Amino acid sequence: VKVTQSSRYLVKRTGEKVFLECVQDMDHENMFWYRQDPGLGLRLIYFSYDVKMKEKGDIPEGYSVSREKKERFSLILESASTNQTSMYLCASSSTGLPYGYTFGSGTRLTVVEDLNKVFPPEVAVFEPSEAEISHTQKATLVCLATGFFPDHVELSWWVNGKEVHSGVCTDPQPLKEQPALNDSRYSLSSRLRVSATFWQNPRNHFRCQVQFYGLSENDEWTQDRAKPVTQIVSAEAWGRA
Amino acid sequence: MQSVTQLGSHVSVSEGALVLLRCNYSSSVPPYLFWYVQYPNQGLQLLLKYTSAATLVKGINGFEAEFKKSETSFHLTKPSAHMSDAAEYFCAVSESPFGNEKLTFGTGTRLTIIPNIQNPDPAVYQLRDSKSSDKSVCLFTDFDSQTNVSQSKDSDVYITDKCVLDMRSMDFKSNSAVAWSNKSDFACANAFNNSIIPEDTF
Repeated sequence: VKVTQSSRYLVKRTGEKVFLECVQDMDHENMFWYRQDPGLGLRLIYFSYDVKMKEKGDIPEGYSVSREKKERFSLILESASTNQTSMYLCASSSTGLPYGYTFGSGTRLTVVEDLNKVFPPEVAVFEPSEAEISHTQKATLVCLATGFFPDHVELSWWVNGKEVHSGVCTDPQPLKEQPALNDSRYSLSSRLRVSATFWQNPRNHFRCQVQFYGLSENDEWTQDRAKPVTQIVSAEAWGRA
Repeated sequence: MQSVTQLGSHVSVSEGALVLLRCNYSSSVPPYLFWYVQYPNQGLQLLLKYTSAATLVKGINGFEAEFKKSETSFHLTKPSAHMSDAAEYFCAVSESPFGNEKLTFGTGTRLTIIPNIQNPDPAVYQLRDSKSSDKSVCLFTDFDSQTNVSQSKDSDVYITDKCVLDMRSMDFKSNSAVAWSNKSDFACANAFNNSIIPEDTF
């Protein structure tokens, strides 16, 4: 009972044409494409009540749509533009059944104006202050992830193999490294906190992980820096006496 | 069904307080109404639906909304805010009963809960690691919800918003904000100075 959308993040270029897949394994009759934008909520672009059939939503302009198969429902942007940058959300419903819409996870698109200036993040970890242990019996690590564009990171903390829920806080939204630059690089902070003892142990491994979601294999460049693909950049850490 | 408004797109309530999110609709025909929640790293989910079976609808994660035809409103409430409840919330309306024909959504409402910081002692610490990058960062932690962290005066110093961590087993929650530069002439006596509390360890 599930609805995937082929890509979860995408970087595309002002002008470049863009395909977004959407696919369901429920033999469902109606599928929809919305975009979600901050302030505007969900806005329906296009829909389909059966195979081959398209119909326009409230905002179909410079969007086009395909339904060759019952499983599928592709969105097409023709010339991609900067305000077609957004979060694209696929949904499917059955006509018989009483069970309503089933959403996908999303695909986040970023359109960028005459150039790819996409760099992974560098990721420094930092270790807790002497004073904090003593004063508060607690111990806060800080992870900064820095120097990335566009805003496509997913920052996780890891302790001794398994990931960690608790004592964590990542910035809801990042901040611009230079509020001058139009397409300015970005940066994000997170904190993991723990008890003094837990930190005072070199049997405790502390890794801060960030996943960039950047360029793909069939993307075109070769300038003098690495291919900024969808890698994981970690920093790691080790407790102290 | 053709419409929905969600008056008040941001809302901030202290944990324990009433949550109340608004939703009115305009409808040429008998409307079926819906409520979606979107927790941070997640797709939409259904809190509750109105299919004309009864007027006061009970939902999930503690929520409730009364359909009033009188005034064309399906407002959403929970009488006691949990921290868990911080999300964008979405009203929607359809023409057919289970959600089968298209849905028109509202612009949405981002609910913010403010933690009850029981024993605050504000402090500003300094952390270092020179392994990834020679850099220094200053942690303004353990301060309390009244206080807010104002943005930098200096261009080349980086200060982020506040943020609440919560350590399950120790019933403990704490605010925290992060500040940094590469600049040699920056220290954590410089860093957070703007409307910071007047009694913090150094």
